[PDB]
Amino acid sequence: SRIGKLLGFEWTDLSSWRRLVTLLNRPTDPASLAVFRFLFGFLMVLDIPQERGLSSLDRKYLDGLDVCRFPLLDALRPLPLDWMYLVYTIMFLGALGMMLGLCYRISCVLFLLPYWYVFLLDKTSWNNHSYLYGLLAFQLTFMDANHYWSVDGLLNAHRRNAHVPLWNYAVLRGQIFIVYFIAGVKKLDADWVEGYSMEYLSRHWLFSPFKLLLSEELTSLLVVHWGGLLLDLSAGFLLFFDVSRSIGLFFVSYFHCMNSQLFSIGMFSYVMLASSPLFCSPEWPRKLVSYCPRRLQQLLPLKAAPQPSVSCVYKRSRGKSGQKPGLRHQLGAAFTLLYLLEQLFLPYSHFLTQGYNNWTNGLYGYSWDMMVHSRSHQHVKITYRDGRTGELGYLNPGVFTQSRRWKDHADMLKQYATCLSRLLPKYNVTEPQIYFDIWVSINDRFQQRIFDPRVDIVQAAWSPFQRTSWVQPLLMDLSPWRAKLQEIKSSLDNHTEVVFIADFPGLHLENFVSEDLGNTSIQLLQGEVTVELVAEQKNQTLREGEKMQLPAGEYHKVYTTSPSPSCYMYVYVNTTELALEQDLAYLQELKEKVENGTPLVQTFLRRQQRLQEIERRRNTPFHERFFRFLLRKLYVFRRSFLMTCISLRNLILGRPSLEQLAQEVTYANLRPFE
Amino acid sequence: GAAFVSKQEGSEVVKPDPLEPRDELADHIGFQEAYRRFYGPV
Ligand SMILES: CCCCCCCC/C=C/CCCCCCCC(=O)OC[C@H](COP(=O)(O)OCCN)OC(=O)CCCCCCC/C=C/CCCCCCCC
Ligand SMILES: CCCCCCCC/C=C\CCCCCCCC(=O)OC[C@H](COP(=O)(O)OCCN)OC(=O)CCCCCCC/C=C/CCCCCCCC
Ligand SMILES: CCCCCCCC/C=C\CCCCCCCC(=O)OC[C@H](COP(=O)(O)OCCN)OC(=O)CCCCCCC/C=C/CCCCCCCC
Ligand SMILES: CC(C)CCC[C@@H](C)[C@H]1CC[C@H]2[C@@H]3CC=C4C[C@@H](OC(=O)CCC(=O)O)CC[C@]4(C)[C@H]3CC[C@]12C
Ligand SMILES: C/C(=C\Cc1c(C)c(O)c2ccccc2c1O)CCC[C@H](C)CCC[C@H](C)CCCC(C)C
Ligand SMILES: *[C@@H]1O[C@H](CO)[C@@H](O[C@@H]2O[C@H](CO)[C@@H](O)[C@H](O)[C@H]2NC(C)=O)[C@H](O)[C@H]1NC(C)=O
Ligand SMILES: *[C@@H]1O[C@H](CO)[C@@H](O[C@@H]2O[C@H](CO)[C@@H](O)[C@H](O)[C@H]2NC(C)=O)[C@H](O)[C@H]1NC(C)=O
Ligand SMILES: CC(C)CCC[C@@H](C)[C@H]1CC[C@H]2[C@@H]3CC=C4C[C@@H](O)CC[C@]4(C)[C@H]3CC[C@]12C
Ligand SMILES: *[C@@H]1O[C@H](CO)[C@@H](O)[C@H](O)[C@H]1NC(C)=O
Repeated sequence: SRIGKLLGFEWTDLSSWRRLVTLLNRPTDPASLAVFRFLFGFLMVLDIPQERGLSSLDRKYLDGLDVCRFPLLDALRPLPLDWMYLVYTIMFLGALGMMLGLCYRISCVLFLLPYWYVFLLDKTSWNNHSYLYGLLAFQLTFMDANHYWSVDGLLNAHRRNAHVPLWNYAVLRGQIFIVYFIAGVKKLDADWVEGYSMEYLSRHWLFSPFKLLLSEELTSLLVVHWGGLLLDLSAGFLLFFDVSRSIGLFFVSYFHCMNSQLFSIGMFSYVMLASSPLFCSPEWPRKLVSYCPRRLQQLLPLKAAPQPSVSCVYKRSRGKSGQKPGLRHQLGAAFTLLYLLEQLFLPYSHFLTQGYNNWTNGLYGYSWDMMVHSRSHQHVKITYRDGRTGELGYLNPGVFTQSRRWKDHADMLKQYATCLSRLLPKYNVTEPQIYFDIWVSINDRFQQRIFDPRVDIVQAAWSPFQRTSWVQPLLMDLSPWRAKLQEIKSSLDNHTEVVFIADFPGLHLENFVSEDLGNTSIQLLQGEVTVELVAEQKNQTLREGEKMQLPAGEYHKVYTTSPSPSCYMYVYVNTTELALEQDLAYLQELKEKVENGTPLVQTFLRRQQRLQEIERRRNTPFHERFFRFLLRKLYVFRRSFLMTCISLRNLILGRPSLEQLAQEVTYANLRPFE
Repeated sequence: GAAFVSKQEGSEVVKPDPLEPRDELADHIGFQEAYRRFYGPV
């Protein structure tokens, strides 16, 4: 029975439905589950005011604002601001009750429902760790996590030290393993393997030990990319098995400690650190409190044999032959199996919902594809056509939006176009006809259009289960040009800049050259283009390898005339900044000479003086920065509390008057210690 | 007015992003009038 010690069960336990049900309901020590519940509740309590947006609620959900939102379902609408504050208060109470283990099930539901409502209210705030928090809350709703280290055991001692079914830990370990393994499998992509996704990360000072034995490129490739992929692929296997648990624990601890400093991901790293000890023995906290000195062993609750509970069945050779599996046991086993199957299927179900498939598959947030893709937006142009007269107009990019994520998805763009068609009549525009022109680059690559600029999106057809016709395909046959592009970029001076563009056949690009760029030129790399000067009405054709100078403060047009996509580049240098810098440098030397013998210099020298005060900060001990950090956190907490109190009093009693509200809001922004 | 640009300013082409990391909310259009209508002269 080497298998029996390797995986904790036998092959005969998975031969029949009854045997599987009996195995998956075996009693277990609930100490580790209780500690994880406590930590997750505490982290969620601390995370609600910061990342969920309680401290910016009065800015986000102002009652009379003109704004376009992006919900998953258009029938879902937000509530008035006071009711939003009430929703956040209920969520906070649920999180606190989950942390303390008081009224566990009701508190779990009270946290779960408003949290998921708020999550579904806005697609542009979806990411992987918020989705993970929702999944964890849903999982913990059905578990017996209040059998230890809780206040439901200090009020009724029958739920004290009572066992739990086996699948409680199995589902959580499966979730963690799924996250790790699917993240690793998603990192089996050509951009990650070749080292394009995170190429500036290795320059951080935290990587300095590794640069003693390796160059910068080797540190970027071997450590950040290949090492991360190997850790993702092996973390679950290392944590599961007993022989390699300590080594894997050290690796994951280092990984999450480094990630907590390299990025700004909220509380994800601490959640992962707290979830790692779920792979140890279910009685490890008992051993931990046993290993403490005996002087600290008389105040903690007495350590006794855990009492039986009805949530788990007991099978013994002597203590009764067995019991028939009740409805609860079969329900739990079915929940475990179906939930794990659904969690495996969902990140790979993009072949059914084709209306959310852009260059990248599906909506972002539930596929564990973290940090694999990076985007750069060069230009966004929105133009409308008046349906009553026919004038052409141009909108500011994102007038009524509160985010920028709409530039990458067709569903969000359709929602935004509908918003604009509804809202523009209030600004003297009749039956608008709206077109979009968006240029994006992904993991370097030439800039190109993502949507068709000749399609009126208001009447464009979109469906959740159909491939979108107006989405442009990604030009993945020009990827091997990236090394040459990097060579060209590095082969320049420190005053000249370059922009690379690839254009589909049949489309043109109208560009206005600013008056500050007197020395600008275009050079063709592939295909063939025809360049037009609008003022002189002159057409000139460029062949591969030849360049052209362009006038400043004028319009010009670039037509792609080849049957295949053509690539060119823009080279320019900002002339005004050149003169500004070369006169400021002369003035500084003149000042030095006058010593030895202008508002612009004033502003520049002030900015560098405060940057040298930042250098002093570098010399200043870290305790000052820690004090500033604590003060900022205290400010945001106090402001959120006071705003919630004001809104709740308005709900319960009524709005007093404008002046009293003004005084209360003025007090709420007091900046306690600055 | 504040929702419209010129053709010159819209055509200026020459003027990275990860979606896992998580604030000019007060620079919305018409924000101040609504804020004073809801909260008074703050
Ligand atoms: C053999 C079937 C899969 C079981 C795990 C195989 C281990 C090999 C590599 C996987 C690494 C970790 C997998 C994810 C963790 C979930 C499984 C788990 O926790 O099982 C442990 C636990 C024993 O734990 P302890 O007694 O503490 O022993 C620990 C050993 N020191 O074992 C069980 O609870 C038995 C679980 C039976 C299988 C149920 C879980 C797996 C479900 C499969 C997911 C897909 C859904 C349905 C699949 C349909 C087709 C089969
Ligand atoms: C006067 C107050 C009245 C009440 C007093 C009670 C509160 C005081 C005591 C508790 C201290 C924590 C509350 C205040 C902390 C404020 C700081 C804070 O949360 O900041 C978030 C900060 C991140 O900062 P950002 O702003 O993202 O970084 C800057 C870039 N934007 O997050 C943190 O530092 C998290 C700190 C909490 C960690 C505690 C949990 C760690 C758990 C990991 C343990 C690992 C193993 C556990 C094993 C058991 C597992 C079952
Ligand atoms: C329902 C809560 C689930 C929470 C999501 C967490 C991650 C789940 C992964 C899926 C993410 C997105 C796929 C969802 C498919 C269904 C989407 C849907 O019905 O609504 C889309 C669309 C709205 O389009 P917008 O772009 O807002 O409008 C554009 C014009 N302004 O809605 C409609 O077209 C009307 C209704 C469509 C058909 C209704 C559904 C009938 C078929 C049921 C299957 C669909 C859902 C299955 C759920 C999968 C389980 C997770
Ligand atoms: C004499 C007059 C000026 C009264 C002003 C007192 C304020 C400074 C008090 C009133 C409300 C207090 C807040 C009420 C609630 C909390 C929640 C509390 O939440 C926790 O995170 C504690 C539990 C945990 O650690 O998880 C942290 C302190 C804080 C922000 C308090 C900080 C201090 C505040 C703002
Ligand atoms: C950019 C990176 C990961 C993206 C990511 C993040 C941020 C997570 O939070 C994840 C959490 C769970 C699952 C997947 C996650 C994920 O995919 C790692 C790249 C940088 C990293 C710090 C390098 C690690 C060094 C390697 C592991 C070897 C060093 C070992 C020494 C002790 C010798
Ligand atoms: C416009 O800018 C380009 C690029 O900055 C200039 O071309 C450089 O000219 C110098 C000669 O002084 C050469 O040493 C560089 O190798 C050239 N670089 C490139 C990329 O060609 C060009 O001279 C500038 N034009 C004017 C009128 O100043
Ligand atoms: C310069 O050449 C381009 C094409 O390379 C011309 O653009 C075409 O103009 C006609 C007339 O309006 C349109 O029907 C076509 O759709 C345009 N594009 C193409 C690809 O043919 C442009 O008119 C020329 N300019 C001058 C002054 O002759
Ligand atoms: C009415 C308001 C307040 C609450 C609405 C709650 C509903 C919509 C919430 C509660 C629990 C949520 C579910 C929790 C877990 C999962 C599993 C995941 O893999 C897909 C989403 C899915 C299936 C969620 C969909 C939305 C859900 C069903
Ligand atoms: C060139 O620099 C000036 C200030 O030095 C700046 O105002 C201008 O916007 C720059 N040119 C471009 C095209 O951004």
